[PDB]
Amino acid sequence: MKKATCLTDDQRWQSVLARDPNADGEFVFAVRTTGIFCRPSCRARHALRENVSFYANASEALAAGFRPCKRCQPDKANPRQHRLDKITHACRLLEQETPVTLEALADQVAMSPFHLHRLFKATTGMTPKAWQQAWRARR
DNA sequence: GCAAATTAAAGCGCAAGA
DNA sequence: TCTTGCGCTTTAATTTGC
Ligand SMILES: [Zn+2]
Repeated sequence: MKKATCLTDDQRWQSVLARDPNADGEFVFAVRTTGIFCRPSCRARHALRENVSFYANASEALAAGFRPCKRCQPDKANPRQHRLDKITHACRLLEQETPVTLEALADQVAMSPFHLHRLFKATTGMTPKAWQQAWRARR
């Protein structure tokens, strides 16, 4: 809602402060005071808008000569929901074959199949192996 | 200007329960 | 035999001071 020429940095900031996961991935915000640029929903802490600018992507911010927040850089912004769509597919595999399939996931994060469920809840937000079971019950 | 210290939050690991 | 909830720790970034 209310979008300037594809960069209402004014509300983008309202998104950065509002931690709107819907502006995450769409733009970043670079605080020159610290030389960092986070997503609109950074979970570490914040600096005034003053030294804060916005970028279409983290690479643009990365191009401003800033250090991407190790909290907002490794995780996914709007791409977050897309990586969560991938996990749902993980549910299919856990109900598609007979033996459960987490080996590719567990190896990717370096954790057991139960912790993969814990990740499914972390990203989805509140349902690890239970989200796997529900999806499988409706899929 | 440059640094250190603090606060905040997320997620991993552990446990217990069913 | 399998599962899920909760806690705590660690990580990270921000703020202020001189
Ligand atoms: Zn951040």
